[PDB]
Amino acid sequence: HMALKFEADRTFAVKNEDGKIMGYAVAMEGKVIKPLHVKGTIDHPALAKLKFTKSSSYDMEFAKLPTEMKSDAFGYTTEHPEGFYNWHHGAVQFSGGRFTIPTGAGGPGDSGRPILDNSGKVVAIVLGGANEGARTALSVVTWNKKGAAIKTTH
Repeated sequence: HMALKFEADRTFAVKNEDGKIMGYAVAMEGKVIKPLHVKGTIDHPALAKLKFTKSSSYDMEFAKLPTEMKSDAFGYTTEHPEGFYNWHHGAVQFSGGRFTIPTGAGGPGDSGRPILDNSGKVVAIVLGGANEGARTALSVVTWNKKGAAIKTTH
């Protein structure tokens, strides 16, 4: 058998030719999903071979996950009450209908990262951020109870 793995693979860097991280893709709900504007390749042997469907109106592109990758994907939840959430760089506020973070928590290369509740479900995917000074308001994709995509930008 090949070395035993002990962690689930579900967030993947997207890199240009130089190896610069341009953003992220996630495995979630049977798909690999990434922002369309995030340009480059996923350094994963199975994902890099997939043919992606573009949905430019949500700044999204996606493909069906390889079967062996399905069990390890994020779950999504439509429930996002006002409060605080989590991402790689710390707390993400949800208030007044917007996700915000402290300015400079992000970087240019963090597009495509998920925002998660405390149970570890994804509530949104980050597209970008508008710098408003102390706070940065995030542009995100969410999906409703019918599974319909929603892009919200500030």
